[PDB]
Order: sequence, then C-alpha cells, then structure tokens
Amino acid sequence: AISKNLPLLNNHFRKHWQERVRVHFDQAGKKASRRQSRLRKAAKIAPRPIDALRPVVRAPTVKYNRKVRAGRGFTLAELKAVGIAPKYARTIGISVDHRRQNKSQETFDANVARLQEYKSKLVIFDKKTKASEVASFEQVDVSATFPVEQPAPESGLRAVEVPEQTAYRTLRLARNEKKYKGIREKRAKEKAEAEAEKAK
Amino acid sequence: PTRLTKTRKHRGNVSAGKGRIGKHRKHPGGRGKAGGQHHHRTNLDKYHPGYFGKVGMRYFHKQQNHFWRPEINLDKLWTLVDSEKKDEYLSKSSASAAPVIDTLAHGYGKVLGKGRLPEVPVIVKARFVSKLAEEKIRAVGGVVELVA
Amino acid sequence: KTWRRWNVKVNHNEKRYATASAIAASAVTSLVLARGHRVEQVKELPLVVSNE
Amino acid sequence: GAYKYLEELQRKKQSDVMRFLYRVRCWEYRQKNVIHRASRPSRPDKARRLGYKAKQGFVIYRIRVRRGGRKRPVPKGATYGKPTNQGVNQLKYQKSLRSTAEERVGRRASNLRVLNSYWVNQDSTYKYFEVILVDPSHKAIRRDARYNWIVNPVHKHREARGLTSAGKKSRGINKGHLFNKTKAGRRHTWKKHNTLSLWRYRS
Amino acid sequence: MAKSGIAAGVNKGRKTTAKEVAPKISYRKGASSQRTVFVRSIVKEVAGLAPYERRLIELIRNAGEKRAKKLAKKRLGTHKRALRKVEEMTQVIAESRR
Amino acid sequence: KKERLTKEAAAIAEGKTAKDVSPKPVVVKYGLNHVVSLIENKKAKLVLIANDV
RNA sequence: UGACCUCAAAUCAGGUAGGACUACCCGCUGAACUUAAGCAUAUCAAUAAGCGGAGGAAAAGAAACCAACAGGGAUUGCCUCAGUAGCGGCGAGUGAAGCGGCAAAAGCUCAAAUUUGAAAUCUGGCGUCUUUGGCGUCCGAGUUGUAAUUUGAAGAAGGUAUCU
RNA sequence: GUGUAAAGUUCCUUCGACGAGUCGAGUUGUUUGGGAAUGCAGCUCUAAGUGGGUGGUAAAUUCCAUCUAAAGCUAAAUAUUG
Repeated sequence: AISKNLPLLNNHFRKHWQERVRVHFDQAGKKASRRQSRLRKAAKIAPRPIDALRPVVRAPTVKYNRKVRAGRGFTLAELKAVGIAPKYARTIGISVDHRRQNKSQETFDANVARLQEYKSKLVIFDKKTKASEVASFEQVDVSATFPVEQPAPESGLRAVEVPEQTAYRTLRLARNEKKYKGIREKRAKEKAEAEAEKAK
Repeated sequence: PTRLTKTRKHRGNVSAGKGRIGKHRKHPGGRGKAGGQHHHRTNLDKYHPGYFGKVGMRYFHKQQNHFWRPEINLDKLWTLVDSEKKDEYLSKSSASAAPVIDTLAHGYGKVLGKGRLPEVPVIVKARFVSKLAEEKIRAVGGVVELVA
Repeated sequence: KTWRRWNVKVNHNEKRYATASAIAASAVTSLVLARGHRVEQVKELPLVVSNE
Repeated sequence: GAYKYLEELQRKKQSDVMRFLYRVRCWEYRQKNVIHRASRPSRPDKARRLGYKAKQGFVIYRIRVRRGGRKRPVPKGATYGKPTNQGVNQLKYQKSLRSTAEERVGRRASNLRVLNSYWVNQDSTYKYFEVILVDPSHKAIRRDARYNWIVNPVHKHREARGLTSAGKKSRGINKGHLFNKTKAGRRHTWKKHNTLSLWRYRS
Repeated sequence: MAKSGIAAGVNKGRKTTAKEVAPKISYRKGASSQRTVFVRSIVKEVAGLAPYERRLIELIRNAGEKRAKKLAKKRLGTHKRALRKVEEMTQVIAESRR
Repeated sequence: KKERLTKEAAAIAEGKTAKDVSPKPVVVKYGLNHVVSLIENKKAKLVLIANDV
C-alpha cells in the first residue's frame, strides 16, 4: 500500500463521488446561448446601454492595495457632489451603493470625475424626442467607454535625497516601537504615579 | 492509446505479467497508507522522515494575504525599469535625476540584495528591504524610499 | 463513462507553428502531388487569382 | 399608542402582574383542545409585529406542544449499530417546538397559509404558541398588494419547508463566518463541495 | 498624516487625505429617546421587580456588593450585564431612601 | 356623515372651503391608541376605562 | 325586551385542502457494509433507505457581512484560494472561508407616530354596466385599529428659495 | 388628461418611535475545519438602550473597527437519469 520513493497523495475519492461528477459538455452551448441572451437583452433596450456605470474602488487587503477595480455603486456623497438624487440616478444607468462611504479624498474625487464624464455624454430623451434622433444613436458599451484604469506607477527621473538613517534602520525601529509600546506605556505610567504619589 | 500498452502484448501469457506465485490480489498490505507504523514503517522511515508527530504551534484562521511579500533581488531590479528607456537611463543617470523603480506597483514586497547593480544611481521604492540590499543601493549612489 | 477525456489541449504557439508549417507546405509541388491533388496543369505554386 | 406600553410590559415576564396573567391563561389554555381557534390575538402588539392585520382572512390558532427532547423511537432501546449510535435518551429534535406548532396547525387548517407564530405561555409539560395564518382564497387577501405574495404557489406549506422565521432559524440561514456550512442550505453547500467539476479541456 | 507612511510599526499604512464623513443614521440605534424613557418609567411603576431583582437589592442593602455581583452574574449570565444590573439596583435603592 | 358630506360638496361647489359651513365637532374620543396619545399630550379631560378588557 | 363576549348548528351562501409524477429543489429522520490490513472514537456519511413540502426552477438575497486595507459592499454560480488554515486512536483520513478574475446584476416592504376638523379602509348581498372588472346602495368586518404617511440608505413636524 | 395634485430638489431648527422567554449565559446531545466549544435543538437562568452582535484561545481592565438581530417580499446568472 506504501511502496518506493513516491510523494504521498491526498486523493479524496472515498465517498460515492461517481454520482456527483459534473462534466461541462455544454460549455460551447452555454457560451452560444449566453451570447444570444445578451443580444436579445441589448436589442430590447437600444440605444440605452446594457450596463450601468460602475465606480472605481481600491481592492481590500495588503496584497491587493495596489490594484484598483470596478465597484458596485457610487456612494450617496458622490452622487450628492454631481447633484443626482439616488432614486433618479438608478433610472439613468448610474449604479448606487448606499453601503459604501468615502473616508479618503482620492477615491471620492476619481468617482466624481467619472460621474462628470458620464453625465457630460448623457443625452436623456423625452416625449418630444422623435424616432430619427433616437435612431441616430448607437448602443455603446459603458464599461469599455469608461474603463477602469490603473493609476500610472511612478517612473521617470527624480532627484536623489539620501536620509541619514537607513530604511532598514527605520523599519527595525518601527518594529521595536510597536513591539514594546504597551510595556513602555505601562512602565512610564506606573513610574508616573510612583513619583506623583510619594512626592506629594 | 490502448494499442501501445503492454496489455496488448501480454495477451496469450497466462498471468498478464503479475506472476504465478504472487497471484495479483485485491489489496495485500492494506488500503492507502495502512500500516505506516506497523508493516510499512520500513518505507516511511527511509523515504518520508518526519511523517508522524506534531511540530510547532497552530494558527487559527490563517489568512495568507497577510504574509504576501514577493521577493525581488538587486540583480533583477533593472528589469522593472521600462525596457525602451533602460539604455538611456543607464547612461545619463545622476544624483540630480535617477530612474525611480516602484517595486510595489510591479507586485513585489521586499527588496533582497543578491547580485550586483550597474554603477548607476537609482531611487528604489519598496515596502521592505534587507540590510545588505539597501547598503548596495546606497553604494552606487542611490536611495531606498519606503512606501505603504 | 462520460467523464472520459474527449478534448485535448495543444499549446497555442505550437498550434500556430503547425498552421505556418502547413501553409508553407502548400507551396511545395512535390508535397501537393504527394497529398494527392491534380495540380500538374497548374503552372506554378502558390496559385493566386485576381480579386474578382 | 398603547402598543409601546404593551411591548414594554410583555418583557416583564417575572413581574407579579404578568406572573398572575400567565398562571390564569396557562390554566385556561390547558383546559381547551390541543389545537383550537382563537377569536383574537392574546398579544395584539406581538401579532402586529409579525404581520397580522385585523382584516377578514387573518386567522389565529392556539396550539399546545409537549416539551422536552426526542426519545429515539427504537423498540426496547436496541439500535443495532455501533456504540456511538446507541444513544436513546438525551437526544434532541433539530427543529424548535415553534416549528412543530406551526407544522401541526398548518396541517389542521390545510386551506390556509401559515404567516408566522409566537410564544404565548409555558408550563412544565407544554409550550403554548399562537399561529398567524392567512386565507389565500379570501378576496381581501387577493386584492391586498401587501399580501398578494403569499397567494403564489411557491408559498404552499412554507412552514413545512422551513421558510418561516423559526424554520429559517433552525436551518442556519444567516450571513457571516459563523454560518459557512449553511448560508445557502447545508445540503446544497455539501453537494457543491463534494462535486467533481470536469471541463472539456482538463486543467 | 494619520498613517505612519511605512509598512510596519504603530499606525502603519499609506497616508491619505482624510475626508469628513457624515455618520450613518443606523449608528444612532442605541440612543435613548423621550418616548422610550417615559414609557419605560410607567411600565416599571406597573410591573414592579423580578424575584431575583428583589433578592439583589437586599444583598446591596446588607453591604454585600461582592455577594450581589456574583448573584447577578449567575442570574444574567455575563459579567458585563451583571455590572449594569447591580448599578440600576443601586440607583433604585438610592431613589427609595428619601 | 353622508349628510355632512353632501352639504360640504354643495359648499365646495359654490366656492366655499367646506370648512366654513360645518362647525367644529365636539365628540367623544375613543380608540386605544388615540386615547393613549391624547393622555400623553395632556389633551384629555376625562377618561373612562372598561373593566372587562 | 335588548346589546356584548365565548362557544356551537345547519345538505346554510361562496370557496379551499387532499392524490399522482421524480431528474433537479427545501426540510426532517437516519444506517450498516466498507477503510483503519484486528477494532471500540473516526471513516463510509451529516450518505442509502424512511417521512413531509414545492417550482419551472427551488433555495438564498439587499448585511446584527467581510475585513484590519489607501478598505470592500444583497444573493447565486464558475476559475482560484486549496488538498491549504484547520480537524483527526494527530492514525487511517478529512477540510472550509476572506481576498482576486469572471457570469448575472435590482431593489425594497412592514411594526413601532393622533386622521382625530369627522374609518378617509375592506369581504359579501342586492341592482346595473361596456365584466380577470366599474358604479350605486344595504348589511357586515373593524377603534383590542382598517386606509393615507416613514423604514434607518433614513425620515417626521414646522420654516425656507424657486425650480424640475 | 380634474396634475390649484403628487414627487423630488437647498438650507435651518427641534426631534428621530426601530421587533423579548428574544439576545445572552450554563449544561446536555448532535453536528462542524471551527480547535476552553461552528451551527442547531432541549432544559435552567434571563437582559439592555449608545444599548446589542461580531472581530476564529478561555478571563478581567481599557479602547478601537464594523454592522443594527430577534418581522417580510424580490428577476438573472445556477441545477435538472422526470
């Protein structure tokens, strides 16, 4: 049951796995029918675009801080800045997220500029709008028209400024300070009451 | 292909290559890793030392995103410089104007100090550097800028 | 069983290698004759016709 | 409104007043049938919270459920298995008595839709519940835009499928890391995790 | 700024320009109101006290703060809820000594 | 109420506000929520409570 | 002689439930063979059998969420995370989630508020019309609360500049 | 079209009701990757109003972050030996 110099395997096939085998023979058929659904939906609502405009947000965690991606909806503050009521905004292809807030200014400004770029190109029809004017429009892809773009990483040339303390020393000192913050605070405090009670 | 297998060559020979005495059976020795401490001990000791027992402390709910910190050495640091401006940068660079290398935007956590740099000032941006890596960078007239 | 392997993956670059090699072979008369085509009354290969 | 006073008073279940009222009502309910029809909610505020409205087509049924665990119904306690499965006593039903009350009431009044239920009283042998049911064939329900949803056939015996509040509580349908096994149904999650997914171009 | 600007240490992280946020209304959930205080004082007049609340008051009357705290933690379940319970009993006694 | 409604319809037809034709009502306030709200606002002058609720 | 409350009766007027199917779905209940080269925890398996309940899908679903970041943002599925953290006679075995890429994207409703200058609400009967219903009228339901107004993303009551 | 209607939009003031034998705790059983206890259920105890829950090692002290339970509806993407 255990022979030769081989890796030890974890093959989890001790249950009735043969009754739950899902083979995706319909991958091509699903692709084609997905395209047909997409075409029907696009043709139903033309020239109004198929996608709602989405914001741009920072990916969470220390691993994905660098990347920026498409969010769910513009916050109520971002819509407040461009003067669109959220109830109204949902009707003109702008997605809304009541849950997100803006602690920083960079994301808020980027999404405000995104909303302004969208609002500039928006043409809202009405009863007086006739079939010829509507016919003169093309159904765009909102996501491609307003793509989420990564901010440019720093490159080029800059002047060199060398601090006295090395970066390695800076990191070591920061680690040490964080490690001993609590014990140093406790020591300093108890010394404070010791020298403020016996010196009374 | 089934036609190139040895099953097609074993046709006509009684035991199909399994021997007449041994008599290929269901599971002599047990199933899986059975008997690893009893009758397969001689195999586990020889080829998989350290298999049995506990070492170290548990870590409940380990999130691997915290420990994300890909390494880049100094011998590979100039690849992060734009390819078409590398030769121009390598020639005219000076303390008044040196290329800036943001290692974080390229997906790296720590700058390590293996290899030798071109004798050219650079401005390196990293979340972390090793002691020797930063000594080598300042030795060519550069600097390390810590970012977050 | 249906979960037998039916499709096979080929590296994209290798597939393009083969496409280019076959396109090159289409211009060799000995290969076209060996392939089995009646191309003895075509003066030269490749055979290019006007866009009409 | 008096509903705020009712709501705050019903929380003082160990006060003299509520202890007396519970004694009297527990006796009175124990005298009647196991399932009987209540002319009106004994806790009108609690009924309002759970969606009851004083309209024709809303019905209240009081039911009495036996307390305690679930003795394993095997003859003479012999289980015929491994010693880990030999337990007969100290076993517990996986649905609350609230769900059992709703299921039995829904079985009795088979033409109604169980809307919800609530606790009314308690003694050593019985818990007492009041179940709010809706008649889906009454026009006052069929013409009410706030309750038309229950007329749709997906809500046939929603209490027998665990779709009431008590049933969704017992199924572990909640958000977060504490409900990883049961966010989207325990058996659905298990099936998803025990399925071998093979694609055309195997990876 | 509000971050150290480096990847380690106390208050680590990238500096950003903090934007003032208007607090969500849902954060006001635990706030008390005139309506609920007035109703709760009336119900307390009508309801009275639970049997364990009466027993707690006697322990506090007998200078048994340590005794009262243990009974409340046994009854209520947690130490945090017991500490609040013992206090509103101290206020109850303080409002019945006049 | 139907008779008052007819009179107010005639008044609003002739161009009056339907408030200037009917005097302000002085009636018994009933209903539990309504009467509790009146008590809490110190608007009630007398309360009668049934003994068999 | 009358209301009210509770409980009945009727071949009362008009309705409704049950049973069938089984591939998928929502629950409950629930093994053992098997593996561990024995076997009792474990494994098989939170499976088979058994019971209850549906639909064209069901379930879930607009955070008492994930996080610890420069933060994300209902639910579902895929790829990945990952045969990993972890669980385990720490043996045999077993084993998720966050992030990320994508498919699809859609949001909301009550209770808790005095209409109090007017129960403004609703089933039914009867009549009528142009009938998935409208209008009128009479009983009845309902103040132990049916409508309008608000749902935390808010919102209300006053005041406010006009606009859309 | 009954739009002297309804809805939204700015700012100010005062307010701003928000679900209990429930949360939570102990114990028992089952279950889970959940490990001084993941969920569920029984029994006993049983709240509060910036309170309550969560923050994967039990406890106390002090903060911070994040939601707002104990009421409800909702297409699509998904499954499909009938």
